[PDB]
Amino acid sequence: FQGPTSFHVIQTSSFTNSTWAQTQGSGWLDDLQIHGWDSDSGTAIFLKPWSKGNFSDKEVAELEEIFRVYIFGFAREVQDFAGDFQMKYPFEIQGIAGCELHSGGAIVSFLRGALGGLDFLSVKNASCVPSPEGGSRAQKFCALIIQYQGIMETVRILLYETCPRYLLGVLNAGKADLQRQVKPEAWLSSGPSPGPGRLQLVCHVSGFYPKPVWVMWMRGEQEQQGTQLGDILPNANWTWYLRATLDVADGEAAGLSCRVKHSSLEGQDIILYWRGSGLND
Amino acid sequence: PKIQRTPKIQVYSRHPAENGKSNFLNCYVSGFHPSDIEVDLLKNGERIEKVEHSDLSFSKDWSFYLLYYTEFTPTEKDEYACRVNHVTLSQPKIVKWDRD
Ligand SMILES: *[C@@H]1O[C@H](CO[C@@H]2O[C@@H](C)[C@@H](O)[C@@H](O)[C@@H]2O)[C@@H](O[C@@H]2O[C@H](CO)[C@@H](O[C@@H]3O[C@H](CO[C@H]4O[C@H](CO)[C@@H](O)[C@H](O)[C@@H]4O)[C@@H](O)[C@H](O[C@H]4O[C@H](CO)[C@@H](O)[C@H](O)[C@@H]4O)[C@@H]3O)[C@H](O)[C@H]2NC(C)=O)[C@H](O[C@@H]2O[C@@H](C)[C@@H](O)[C@@H](O)[C@@H]2O)[C@H]1NC(C)=O
Ligand SMILES: CCCCCCCC/C=C\CCCCCCCC(=O)O[C@H](COC(=O)CCCCCCCCCCCCCCC)COP(=O)([O-])O[C@@H]1[C@H](O)[C@H](O)[C@@H](O)[C@H](O)[C@H]1O
Ligand SMILES: *[C@@H]1O[C@H](CO[C@@H]2O[C@@H](C)[C@@H](O)[C@@H](O)[C@@H]2O)[C@@H](O[C@@H]2O[C@H](CO)[C@@H](O)[C@H](O)[C@H]2NC(C)=O)[C@H](O)[C@H]1NC(C)=O
Ligand SMILES: [Cl-]
Ligand SMILES: [Cl-]
Ligand SMILES: [Cl-]
Ligand SMILES: [Cl-]
Ligand SMILES: [Cl-]
Ligand SMILES: [Cl-]
Ligand code: NA
Ligand code: NA
Repeated sequence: FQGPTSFHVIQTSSFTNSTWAQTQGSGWLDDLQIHGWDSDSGTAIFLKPWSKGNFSDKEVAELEEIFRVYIFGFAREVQDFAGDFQMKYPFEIQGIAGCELHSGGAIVSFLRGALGGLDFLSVKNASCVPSPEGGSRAQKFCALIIQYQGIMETVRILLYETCPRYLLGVLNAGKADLQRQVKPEAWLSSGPSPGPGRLQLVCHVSGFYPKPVWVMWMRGEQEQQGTQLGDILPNANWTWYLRATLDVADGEAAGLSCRVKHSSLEGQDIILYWRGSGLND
Repeated sequence: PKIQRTPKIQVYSRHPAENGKSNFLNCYVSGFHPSDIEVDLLKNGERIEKVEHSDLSFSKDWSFYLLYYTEFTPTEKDEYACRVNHVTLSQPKIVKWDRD
């Protein structure tokens, strides 16, 4: 099956000073947001009709409350211990936790935390592991955290028992959207290139879903190894945009074409032909 | 936990630009840290009011990213830009949209 294979929640907690902190949170299937966190209410926003997966409203409500309690207590405890942990304001903490379905069916869970944009800890084997960039501060935190009753056992349950069944239920519930095929459109443009008699040709590919795509500059059947792929950029409403570029000497552009392959095209590749002397659209 | 990262700013249209045909202008702001950021989309240097954006997310390396977008109708002479302010920037950074 195609589309996302993982679910995770993220947290960003911004500490302005000893008495002001704000947290933002959300839930994702790979890159696709399916939950928001509403700080006005301390409840989740469900962005798709199927965002609850196969969970009951009761369990969903219970999970919202765990997160609400956690979000409040996290800020409270980080503020109380900031002095011991020699923290200088302002700082920002990040977390991500979730699970992923692998080839062959295994589901693997993960939890990672960051301070100042650098890895700080992870959870391996239901245990707090300090990260080297987190230094002695992260060693102190892990030794602290494992003494708070309930925390580690709740993390363990959520990571290894709640998340996998949630993941399987929501990938199924969302399959009409998650596994749909949306065709890209492609077009050509010519950019500037440094040095005498050099052109950059650009093949734009936009509006495709799922994310895997193949784009290559070609001369006939010969794929041009100079093809350079840009970063895959997002569009609104769950599609992607991608540029593939080729640098070529002025008199060698004629004969080039751009070939696009995508799961949605049912084997009918898009082929665009570069024409010289301004005979392009 | 100390070095700040400046935004990368990429401006692009959803569809190929055709003068007089409705389209969507995207501004993808990524690679920055900390998360506090201000982003506008500009038409002829003036702020566009009906602009949507994504909820905050971040990459594997913990850098934040956001997508800002608005409906727009490109014309021959109108200019569109994405204007970003961040703690890493001494004044707003304006990045103009360009078709080619
Ligand atoms: C949301 O969906 C989850 C995913 O499964 C969905 O439901 C199934 C039925 C189909 O609709 C799928 O299309 C869909 O993906 C549900 O979780 C799954 O529930 C089933 C039970 O229905 C459960 O299967 C049991 O598995 C155990 C063995 O599990 C251990 O070992 C395996 C390796 O073999 C390992 O992967 C596991 O993690 C465990 O370590 C087995 O003993 C059970 O056998 C008993 O029951 C069957 C009848 O089903 C009977 O034939 C046997 O003889 C024996 O009595 C049974 O096969 C899945 O393992 C589980 N999957 C995961 C990843 O958790 C989920 O169901 C709820 O949670 C479950 C943990 C369980 O408590 C259910 O009773 C719950 O309703 C569902 N709902 C929610 C709210 O999460
Ligand atoms: C919509 C679908 C969603 C799908 C979602 C799918 C799954 C998503 C996957 C993964 C999520 C993982 C992250 C979960 C984070 C919250 C866990 C938690 O602790 O819950 C909370 C525990 O309490 C607190 O946190 C109170 C504040 C204390 C300080 C907190 C500092 C935390 C720092 C460490 C963080 C890193 C983590 C540790 C790193 C090592 C809330 O749980 P509770 O209120 O139900 O209580 C509990 C509760 O009452 C118990 O029953 C009781 O036994 C217990 O004593 C009590 O504490
Ligand atoms: C801790 O900081 C808050 C201010 O929050 C931020 O302050 C700036 C640095 C900037 O990030 C702003 O966007 C934020 O608002 C202080 O609370 C403020 O207090 C002043 C007067 O004391 C008041 O005018 C503001 O309304 C308050 N902020 C809010 C959001 O209401 C707070 O006083 C600081 N604490 C200490 C001990 O200095
Ligand atoms: Cl995808
Ligand atoms: Cl609250
Ligand atoms: Cl809240
Ligand atoms: Cl589910
Ligand atoms: Cl402008
Ligand atoms: Cl500057
Ligand atoms: Na606070
Ligand atoms: Na040149």
